[PDB]
Amino acid sequence: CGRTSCHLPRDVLTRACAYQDRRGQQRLPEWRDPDKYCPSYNKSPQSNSPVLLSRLHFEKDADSSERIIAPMRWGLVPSWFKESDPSKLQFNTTNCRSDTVMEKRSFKVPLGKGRRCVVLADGFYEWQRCQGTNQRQPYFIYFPQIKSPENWEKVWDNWRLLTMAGIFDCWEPPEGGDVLYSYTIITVDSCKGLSDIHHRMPAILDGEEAVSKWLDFGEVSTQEALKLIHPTENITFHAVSSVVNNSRNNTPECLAPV
DNA sequence: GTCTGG
DNA sequence: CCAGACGT
DNA sequence: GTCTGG
DNA sequence: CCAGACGT
Repeated sequence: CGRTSCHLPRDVLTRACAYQDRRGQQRLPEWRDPDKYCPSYNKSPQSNSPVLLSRLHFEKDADSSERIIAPMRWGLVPSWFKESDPSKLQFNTTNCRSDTVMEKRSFKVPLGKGRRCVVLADGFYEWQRCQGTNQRQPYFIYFPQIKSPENWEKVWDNWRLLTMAGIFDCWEPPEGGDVLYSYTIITVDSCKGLSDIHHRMPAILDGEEAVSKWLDFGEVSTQEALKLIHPTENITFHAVSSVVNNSRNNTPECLAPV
């Protein structure tokens, strides 16, 4: 799970993230670094994607059930990394297996500080391996949706964003600069629905109960939080063209059916 | 910064 | 103890 | 075969 | 994730 779509204009994304805090107040998440939001049909690791995180990570004495939305770097850069440039990292932090997460140096420390985030996406791409061919079929995978320029605009207004369990860390560049916020997406075993595409899938949080508990490092311990991490069958997909393959291709044809 | 392997 | 990794 | 850049 | 380089 090393590609996503996140193409929505920023205000349309923000209205799709309407939530209720613990007191039942209908809110929209507050932005940090909105200028780093770069919408694209074709997001790879080392790009920025919007994530939800608890207000309490940014504001002292905050309601931990309130939400911030911020761009973060896809590919976790641990706090301790010593080189000048994030891209010199000699290990893969695009994903984080759920089974091993407590034993992994890169993920344990930040998960232990409550650095739990929710990665937003239209949906994600997976490439299917088939016996005795090097050819790979790309699929676009997304939450079931409520079933022409008027058809398109209506669908994307009423789109249910995919909400994926992530962990994030903060890194002060040694040479100097703004603190880097970076995230990994947690993986689990694929469900029956997806098993013929790929043996591994992102940890999907299905519904506002699950999203809220994962965000709320105020009231919800790591042990309680890890119980939300599992496959889901509440998932659909269709085959897409080879246009997605090259990350430089940012167009609607990326997630168009064939 | 922390932890495993030697 | 220190060296060396730290991940999919 | 492996790794960086996108 | 895949594309594309891989060197003086």
